[PDB]
Amino acid sequence: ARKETYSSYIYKVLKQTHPDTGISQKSMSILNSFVNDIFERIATEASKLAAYNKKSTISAREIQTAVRLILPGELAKHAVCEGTRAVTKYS
Amino acid sequence: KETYSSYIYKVLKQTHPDTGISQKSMSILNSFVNDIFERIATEASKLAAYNKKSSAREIQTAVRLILPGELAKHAVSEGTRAVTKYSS
Amino acid sequence: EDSESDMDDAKLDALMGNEGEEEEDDLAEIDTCNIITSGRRTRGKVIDYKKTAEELDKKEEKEEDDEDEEDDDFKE
Amino acid sequence: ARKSAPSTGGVKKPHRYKPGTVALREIRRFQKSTELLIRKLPFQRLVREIAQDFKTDLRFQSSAIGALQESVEAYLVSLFEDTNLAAIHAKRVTIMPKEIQLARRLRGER
Amino acid sequence: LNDELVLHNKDGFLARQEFLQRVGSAEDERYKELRRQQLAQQLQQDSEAS
Amino acid sequence: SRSAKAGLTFPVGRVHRLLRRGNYAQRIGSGAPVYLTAVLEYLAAEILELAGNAARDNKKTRIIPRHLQLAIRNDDELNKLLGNVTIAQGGVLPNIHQNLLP
Amino acid sequence: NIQGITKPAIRRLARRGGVKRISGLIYEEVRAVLKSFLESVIRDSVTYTEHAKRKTVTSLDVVYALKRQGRTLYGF
Amino acid sequence: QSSSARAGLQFPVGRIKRYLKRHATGRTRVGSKAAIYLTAVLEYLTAEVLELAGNAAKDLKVKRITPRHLQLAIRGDDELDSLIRAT
Repeated sequence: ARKETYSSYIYKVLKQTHPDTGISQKSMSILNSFVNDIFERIATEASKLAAYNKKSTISAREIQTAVRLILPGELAKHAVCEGTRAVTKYS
Repeated sequence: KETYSSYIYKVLKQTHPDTGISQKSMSILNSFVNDIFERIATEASKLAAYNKKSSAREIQTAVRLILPGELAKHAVSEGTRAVTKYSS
Repeated sequence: EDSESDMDDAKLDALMGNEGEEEEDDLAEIDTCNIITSGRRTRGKVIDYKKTAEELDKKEEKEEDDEDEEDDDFKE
Repeated sequence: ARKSAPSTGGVKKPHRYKPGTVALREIRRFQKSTELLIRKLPFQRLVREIAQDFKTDLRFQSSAIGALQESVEAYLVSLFEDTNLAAIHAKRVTIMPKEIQLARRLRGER
Repeated sequence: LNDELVLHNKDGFLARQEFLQRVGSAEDERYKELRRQQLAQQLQQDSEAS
Repeated sequence: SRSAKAGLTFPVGRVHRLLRRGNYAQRIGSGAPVYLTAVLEYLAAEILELAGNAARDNKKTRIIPRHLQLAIRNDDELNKLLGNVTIAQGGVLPNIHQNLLP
Repeated sequence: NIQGITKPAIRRLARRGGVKRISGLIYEEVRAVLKSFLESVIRDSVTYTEHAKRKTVTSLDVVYALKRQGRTLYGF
Repeated sequence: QSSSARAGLQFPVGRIKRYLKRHATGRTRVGSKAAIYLTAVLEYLTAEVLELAGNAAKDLKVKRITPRHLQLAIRGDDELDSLIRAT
């Protein structure tokens, strides 16, 4: 069959950050598992929060609020910084 | 606003008909019902996420996964009774 | 197999934005929360080699080289 | 007798009770208690005095303040049980910060 | 007895009371300044020593 | 309605509608709309029996929430399957140590 | 307000907690930790009060905060 | 052009859109901007951890990122340790 994962994309991100260094096998497995866990937690929190707000208007604000309420200040604030810049560049 | 008040009263008359109720107990029992239901459903969905899936067996196996066997056997028996009655 | 995945991503990048009443964020959005400190992309910091670890825990050949060799270097 | 009274006063008499038995009877009477104990109005006063720092005009509801009171009141009691068990595990029937810190570092504060 | 009223009310009870309210607002703002400095120090120490 | 067809006291049509609105997965077998309802009735029935005997213990016809707490805290299995919930109108079961009392 | 839970209130809470003798230098740290817990829960409550920027806090907000805080509560 | 290229980033949005549509709850659905923001956040965190692990490997003079370097970077940034304990 076929499998889908973030090998090439994470490698590209690292090359942008550290071109000389790569990613090893189990280190990639660890990173992929952690990023999947983070995505699933954010998605579940956004879904249950939107259900709590009794409105079917799920914006980037749902993911933003999730990021605030599941992750400490530093990483969340920097992520929202870069996400705001990326969104206003796309928009 | 479909609540379980009528169902709760029915199960009260079934178990201890002579026993009365408070004015806040029904909220506690309704919370028990729906929160147990949603957590069991979430565990069932997370278990079925790995297996390719695009009923009675899934609910029964989710119940048997985590919920204690002392209750799981009764749950399986009553679920089989319910599905047979539905098919009847 | 990355080409078909990228094509599927590009195709799906347009279906999700027209799934009903969305009108995302009212075409506006709050700026960098608190203060702007993300830098360009990262912090640009490193770590040391010596007892700096013993300074770090006070501030708060993996699985053998055969397994270090076992983990194949990823090729895009 | 301070002043005019039902004949001769002083009927209170020296009737001091030694501790231990009094402590046992008061804890026995307190255990059966099931309702709220601390005053609720100072509680809402303090919780509103510590809410405007985030923002003012937040407003509140009786259900809210009641739920926070229930959450804070039903959580520190288990802490009290753990501290008492850690205390009488050692030869210290009284409570000192040592066993409460012990409980903090075994209940996973982080 | 009219002119003395307006020569006395220029700096009377109400003016002095309002001035005391001004100084109270000033010292409350100073307390706010102290609070923000202290909390900022707490945030700095939360990452400079942990 | 649905209860008569299923032969079960607790309604399942509303419960099944809630489950369908949940959309927990792409494959949602609809052949057992009352399975979760069945298990919840069984659990609540045993809980009600425990609460009823506890209330009859202290000549209390009406179930005080303290009786409910005692019923849900007197069994090893019940406290094992959930023990992290603080119920309103608390009060732990009486206990004493061999050192505090003679 | 620092002196919300006063000395007799903390004393009777401790007696309800089944302690033989309560020393006179134990309530300060307990007050500190419960104030920290209260600050955490009110911070969470004000966060989800702005989930839809609702201008009022209700039992739903605090039960949300407590149910994701790990210390689940019941009676409702 | 491609929406991912339009955002000026590396992470692709479509994968997160597909994996997030699973989290739809009947009448409740999710939007594309939420997925774009999630991709931005994921790219940021992966870039941060990759930079930290690459610097740690450069300290070890290793051209390949090691999970021990990942955990050392997590330990150094206490926010990451608190997050991984929370999640």
